[PDB]
Parts: sequence; C-alpha cells; structure tokens
Amino acid sequence: MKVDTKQIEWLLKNASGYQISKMSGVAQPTISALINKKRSIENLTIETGHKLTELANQMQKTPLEHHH
Amino acid sequence: MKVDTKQIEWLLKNASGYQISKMSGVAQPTISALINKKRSIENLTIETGHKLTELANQMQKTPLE
Amino acid sequence: MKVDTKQIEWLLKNASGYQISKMSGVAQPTISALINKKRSIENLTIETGHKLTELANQMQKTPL
Amino acid sequence: MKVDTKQIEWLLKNASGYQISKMSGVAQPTISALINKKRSIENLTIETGHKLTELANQMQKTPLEHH
Repeated sequence: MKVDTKQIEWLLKNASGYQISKMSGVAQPTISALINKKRSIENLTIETGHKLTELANQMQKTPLEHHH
Repeated sequence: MKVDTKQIEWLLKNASGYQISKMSGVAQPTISALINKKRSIENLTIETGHKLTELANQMQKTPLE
Repeated sequence: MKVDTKQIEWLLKNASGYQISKMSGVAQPTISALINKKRSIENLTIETGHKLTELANQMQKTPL
Repeated sequence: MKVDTKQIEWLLKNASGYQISKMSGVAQPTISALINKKRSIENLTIETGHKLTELANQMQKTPLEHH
C-alpha cells in the first residue's frame, strides 16, 4: 500500500465529507475530524491513509470535463 | 525528471493534440503522431515524456466541479 | 509524507530492530512487534510508516 | 513504464558500463556516452530510461552487506 499525504489533503478540499466517507469506506467520524483539523493526517493508520490516497487518485483521474 | 506512461496515456485520452501542445510546449506534430499512433510513447525522449507527465499531473490536480 | 509498505517490508527483511530503531527513532518495541507478527504494518501511523519508508530509501541508496 | 532520472544517475555512479549494459540490454555505446556526459539522460527514450530505472531499483534493493 502507498500513502501520499498531499493526495489526502487534495481529497479533503475537493469532495464533501459524506462523499469521501461513502466512496472510501472510511468512517464518518474520522473524516469529519480530519476536515475540522481536530485530528491529524500524520496520525491516521497507513490503512486509512491508503484508502484516502486511492480515492484521491481515482477522483483526480476523472475526465477533464468534470474538472474546473 | 520523472516519467509515467500511464499518465501520458490518460492525457492523450482526455485532451486534444491542440490543448496538449499549447499547455505542454511539445510541438503539435509530435502529439498528433502519438494520438494517431504513428509514433509510440515508449520512443519519446525522457524530456518530452516528463513534459507530458507533468501536464497530466497538473490537469488531474485541478479542482473538481 | 509518503509511505510504501513494500519498502517497510524490505527494511524489516534487511535490518535488525536495534538498527532500525536507532537510525529512524521509531520505538524498538514497535519494530519488534512488526518483526514478530504481533502488529500489522498497515496499523502503524502514517508518520511512523513515513520514517520507515525513508530509512529503507536511504539504506537502498547507500553506495555499492 | 516509469522513469526516474535520479535512479539512472545513481546507477551510473554505482555500477560499471560493461554491465549496466549487460544486465539492462542497453548498448554499451549509449551507456558510455551517458557516463562521459556526451549525451544527456533526458535524451534517452522512455523505453531505455525504464530499463535503466528498473535495473537501478533492482540493484538498490540488494541487501545491506553488499552496500
């Protein structure tokens, strides 16, 4: 598994907490605490960090029409 | 410089030769040849492949609607 | 930070808990737990995984 | 295929041309031109760059004692 915290930050600014939790499988309280900056990315498990990196990768690869 | 051919493929599938050339600086005949498969991605130089990889990364990281 | 669990597995393969701990600052009991398969790599924090992914990168890039 | 020019540079400092060439399939003249700067790494093909990046990864992953 690979994790990239820059991808996780991109994710946290580019989708809603509901969509991140539903599309990544990560629990709603973890995603809300990340968005509120009540808990740090650095202290997540590698497993969580991988799920959020993968979702970020997939969403970034949506066609250019759905960007900007 | 880093190159990733998967990113170049994504680029060629998601943007026109005109837009790729205008945003990457690679001459449009090179891009047109890649899109029509008269030239292969694997035979590009590392320098060009890096330019196309950076453009793809940049487009992918543009904020979502 | 970046993590690659493959790099971490290579490190646990190629260095002892004492040396990993001593060069990365990760607690030697955490490393031992990884080496006896009491804890998963996936359950380390991202920060710890980043430190171990780096140690592995550094050792791999030492000459020769 | 992925290319990393630092991995290529590392390889050129850490192994001889004879068998960078011999393990990667790239012709020794290309490797010699790289070693003697005649030619830049950035002008290699992606295909060549991938073979050299791959070899560099493989050689770097050899155990501690061989470093």
